[PDB]
Amino acid sequence: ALSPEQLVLTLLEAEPPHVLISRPSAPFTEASMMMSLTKLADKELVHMISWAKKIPGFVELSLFDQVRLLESCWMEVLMMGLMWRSIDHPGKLIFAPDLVLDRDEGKCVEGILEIFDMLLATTSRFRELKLQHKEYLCVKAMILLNSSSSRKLAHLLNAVTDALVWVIAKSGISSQQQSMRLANLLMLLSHVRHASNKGMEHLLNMKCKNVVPVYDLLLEMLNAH
Amino acid sequence: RHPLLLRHLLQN
Ligand SMILES: C[C@]12CC[C@@H]3c4ccc(O)cc4CC[C@H]3[C@@H]1CC[C@@H]2O
Repeated sequence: ALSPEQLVLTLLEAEPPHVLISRPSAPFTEASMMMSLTKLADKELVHMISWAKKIPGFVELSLFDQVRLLESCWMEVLMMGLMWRSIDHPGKLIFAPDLVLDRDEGKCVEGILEIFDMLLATTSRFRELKLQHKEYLCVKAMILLNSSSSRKLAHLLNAVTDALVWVIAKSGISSQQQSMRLANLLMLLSHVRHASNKGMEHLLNMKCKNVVPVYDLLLEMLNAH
Repeated sequence: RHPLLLRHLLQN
């Protein structure tokens, strides 16, 4: 079993790489913006499965639970990553190093502007709280593990919570400020979940009306709905 | 209904 500090370091070593994607040469259309964003998502999904497998305890769960967790959390985990990438750039969504979208560029995709505004507002909350790197790592793991072998899972989630509490304690703030910071970080989990629910409705519709074709792993996740 | 995800989960 790991100490809180060691668990955090394990999460740090597990971080997935930044997928590279570029703008098309021609101006964005509804179809081409949806193509660039789903292509990004599908590649990230491959690395996400590898990340989850490195979270201590995950591969000891039943293979059924592993499927269920990833199936439930994937959009949330993508959005959390995006928000972290975007945290020091107000008005912008840093999908990848060469795909940095200004808020208004979403005007070309029907319905996406609402979701961009949710992601941007939640990102601003994390900015105002001064979310720290180690806190981000614990929260992202908590998203996976709370998305819902059973004894193992509640234990795993508790270990990650203990790790977050440990990180907050290291900041040196008062006992009541520590409780307050824990509450404020965790209250943002429901905003991430809300944005995921809305993003999933949007993408499912776009797929359904054949605005954008999706393949392989992303296709398989969407067909589950 | 998860051939790919299972394969990624099991691959090394
Ligand atoms: C799911 C959507 C396509 C993929 C987008 C994506 C793609 C990659 C990523 O890391 C984060 C996000 C969040 C916003 C997502 C979009 C919101 C609506 C759209 O359908």
